[PDB]
Amino acid sequence: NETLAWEGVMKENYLVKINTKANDNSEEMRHRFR
Amino acid sequence: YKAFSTNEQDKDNWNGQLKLLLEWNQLDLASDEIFTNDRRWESADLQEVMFTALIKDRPKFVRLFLENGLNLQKFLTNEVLTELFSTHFSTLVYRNLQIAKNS
Amino acid sequence: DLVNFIQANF
Amino acid sequence: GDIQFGKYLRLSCDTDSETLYELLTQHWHLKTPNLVISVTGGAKNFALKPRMRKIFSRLIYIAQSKGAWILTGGTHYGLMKYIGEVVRDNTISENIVAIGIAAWGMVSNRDTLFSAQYIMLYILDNNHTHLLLVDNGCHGHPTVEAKLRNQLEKYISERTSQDSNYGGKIPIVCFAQGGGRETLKAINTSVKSKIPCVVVEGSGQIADVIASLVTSSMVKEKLVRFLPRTVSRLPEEEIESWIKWLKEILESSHLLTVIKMEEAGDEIVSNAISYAL
Repeated sequence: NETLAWEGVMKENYLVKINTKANDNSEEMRHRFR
Repeated sequence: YKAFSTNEQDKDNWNGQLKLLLEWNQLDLASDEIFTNDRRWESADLQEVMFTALIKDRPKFVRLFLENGLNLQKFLTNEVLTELFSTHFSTLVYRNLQIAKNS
Repeated sequence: DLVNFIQANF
Repeated sequence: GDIQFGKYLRLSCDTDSETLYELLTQHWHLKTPNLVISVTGGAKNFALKPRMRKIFSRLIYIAQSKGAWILTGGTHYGLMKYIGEVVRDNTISENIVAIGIAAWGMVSNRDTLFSAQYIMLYILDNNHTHLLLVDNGCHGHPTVEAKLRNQLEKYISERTSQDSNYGGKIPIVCFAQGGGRETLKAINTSVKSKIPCVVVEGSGQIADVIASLVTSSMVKEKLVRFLPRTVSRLPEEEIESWIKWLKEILESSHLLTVIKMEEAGDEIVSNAISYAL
C-alpha cells in the first residue's frame, strides 16, 4: 500500500527524467528563432 | 472543423465538436479550442468520447482526456469493462488466447 | 487545553 | 471540528487576525519564514497543462525547502486538488504547512463537534494539513474569505521576524495564475499593500491579460481576446470595475512580476520569486 505509493512517486520521477533527457536536445533555439 | 463551428446550428455543441475533432487525429486543435479554459465540462462529459478514443486507438487523445480532468478510477465500471471485453476483444486474439491458455 | 481556549476565542 | 482520517475550525469575520496568528503559531506549528499564497479560481474548470504541472511542482519543492506556508482555497477543485496532491507526494518522500481557507456557508456537509469525521455544495479537500472555515451566516454562500485571508496576510506581513534577512520581515509572495474574477480582486487587494504579486503568462486568462499589458480600449480588447465567452456573459457594469482593477494593478510594476513563456529552465519559479522579493 505505502510501498505502492512510493513506487508511483518514483515512477513519476523516472518519467520526468525521460522527458528531460528527450528535451536535452537543445533544439528549442531554432523554434525560438522562428 | 471551420465549417462545423461557423455553421451556428451546432456552434454551441461542445460534444459533437470534440467528437468531430477526434475522428480526425488533430490533437493540438482539440486541446486549444475545445477544452481551453472557462468551460464546465466536468468529469462526466468525457465518458463517451473517451470510450470512442479507446476504441479507435487514439493514444494522444486518451492521454489528453486523462490529464485534463477525467477520473479513470470512476471511469472504469463493471458495465463498461464488460462491454469492452465482451465485444471489442479481437476474435483472432480471443481464439489465440484461448488456444494458449488451453495448451 | 487548547480546545478550551478555542471555545472562548472562536 | 478537528478531523483526522488535520485540524479544522469555524471562523467569524469579526475574529481578530492577531488572535488567529497566536493560536496557529503557539499551539500547532513553527514560525513562518515565507508565505507563498496561491490565488486561482475556485471553479472546477481547471485545464491541467504540462508546463503548469512542472511549475507548480517546482513551487511546492521551493516552499518545502524554505519551510514556507501555503495558503490556498482548499475546496478540492482544479488546481486546488493538484496543489494539495503535490504536497502529499512530497510528504511521502521536514513538513509542509498547507493552510486552506474556505467558506463555511458554501460547504455542504455539516459535522458539528469530539473529532467528528465525514467522507464524501463545495466539498472541502482533506489533503490540506489545516483548514479554516469562516461564515458568520448567509447560507447563500457569498465569498467571505476574500477579506479574512487578506487581513491575515497583511498582519503577518507586519509581523517582525529576525530571520531570513529581508530586514527582519517575511517574504509574503503572492503567486497568481488563475483566470477568475475573484483572482482579480485578490490581486488588487494584495497589491494595495506592499505584497509583490507574481504572475505567469501561461494558461491563465486574467493572468495573461496582465502579463501582456506589462487604456480602456487596451484592457477591453485584451480581455475579449482572452475571455470572449466570459466577457460576453459579463454585464456592462462589471466591465468598469474590471478596468479599474486592471488599471490599479498596472499602476505599480515594481511589486508585480511576470514569468515569460519562452523560459523553459528548471529554476524559473525560484528566479521569479527571488526577483520579485
